[PDB]
Amino acid sequence: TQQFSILPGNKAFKGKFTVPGDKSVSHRSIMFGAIAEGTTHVTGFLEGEDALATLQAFRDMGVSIEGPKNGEVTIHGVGMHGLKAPASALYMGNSGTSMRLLSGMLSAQKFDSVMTGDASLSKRPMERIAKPLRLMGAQIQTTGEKGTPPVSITGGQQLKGIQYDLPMASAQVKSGILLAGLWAEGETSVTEPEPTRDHTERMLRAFGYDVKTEGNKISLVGGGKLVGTNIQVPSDISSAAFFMVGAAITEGADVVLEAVGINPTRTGVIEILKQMGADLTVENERIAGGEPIADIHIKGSRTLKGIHMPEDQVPLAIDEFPALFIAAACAEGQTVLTGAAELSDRIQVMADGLKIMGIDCTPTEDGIIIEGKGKSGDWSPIFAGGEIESHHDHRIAMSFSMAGLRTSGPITIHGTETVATSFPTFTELANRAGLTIEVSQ
Repeated sequence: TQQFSILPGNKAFKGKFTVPGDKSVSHRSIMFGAIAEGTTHVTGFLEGEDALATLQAFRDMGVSIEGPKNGEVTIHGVGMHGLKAPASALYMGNSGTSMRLLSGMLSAQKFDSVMTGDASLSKRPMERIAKPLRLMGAQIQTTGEKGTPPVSITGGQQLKGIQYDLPMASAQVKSGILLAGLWAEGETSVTEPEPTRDHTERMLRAFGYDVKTEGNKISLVGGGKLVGTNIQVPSDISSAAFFMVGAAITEGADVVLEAVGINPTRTGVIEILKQMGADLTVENERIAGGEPIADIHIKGSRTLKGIHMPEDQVPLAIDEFPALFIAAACAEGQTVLTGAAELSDRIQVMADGLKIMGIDCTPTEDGIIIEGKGKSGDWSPIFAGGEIESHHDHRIAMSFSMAGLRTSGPITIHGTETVATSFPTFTELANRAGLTIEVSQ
């Protein structure tokens, strides 16, 4: 029942900011640090719902963990065989990611285990990860005809590597298979029909495990040992994207986003904004914890141009399109999104809010068409304001928050309590940049 409110008016948008840590990478560092040899020190950590569940599971399995505190975690790894049986069921809350990845890990252990979730997770099928694990010799049970949680795993099995053609692309199912393969006999291999994120693979390499990425075939050989290290979590590019868009639509904006993760499976938003004529540079590139990072410098030196968005960037920008829709509305000319059939109907929810603000747009079966109100060298308001329903989607809320940079009337966004969970410092950074957002309940 929380809401953001923004007043209209000309605003500045500038500064040097660092957004919160990537949630996937934060999570993987717990997964592998727990079973690695020696201690692992993590910095730039962000504890999301996935981290909390996994953190608790490994604590229940005997792992000593300090933090997180101020983004820092210390993990006293117990080695590949140092996990101890949990006294009761491992509660995963809403973390499907935790359940699917730990399915692979737990199916290789000596001890039995049961994974349970909240009301939402109890509805989600688990047979897409269970099926391949059982081919590896795992003893894993699901509930009912849809194979939903609880997931009951019998330990003491000897796993063997398989060559799996993944029916449906999924970083989670892929990861789960690979994790079981760490204990399996021989090589375990997953071939994915569509490209997915590879944070799991990159983190494994950081912990010293050999993982071959040969096109769409991803594989490893079991029997190795993970080695504790120092992990610097890159800042989340999905979070940075909102300020990239914000800078690109605000006259004379000058924003430097530091230590932004630029994993090639995540950088679609950069490529698209670049193709829209954005003044956006990527400099000071380096690698931290096996992840590539860079400083992003965005300037509102010119007006964005509407384009037919490149389809080859859609998988790489899937979460950032709500933000790009705001950019498109401010762009000069028409924008077209295609091949994004897999978008909560984020397209419909965005279209609804956009239409309220006076933007001509049209949801399509595989994307959306947006009639930009932008004009070159013109920085008059784009949005008329109004009251927005975010449907408790943090990306919808943060997107229309950026619209406050180019509005002629007040904006009120309902259902914003999930934003702080996803992006704790969002309103703080917005204010520091020159975008005042008032929060109320």
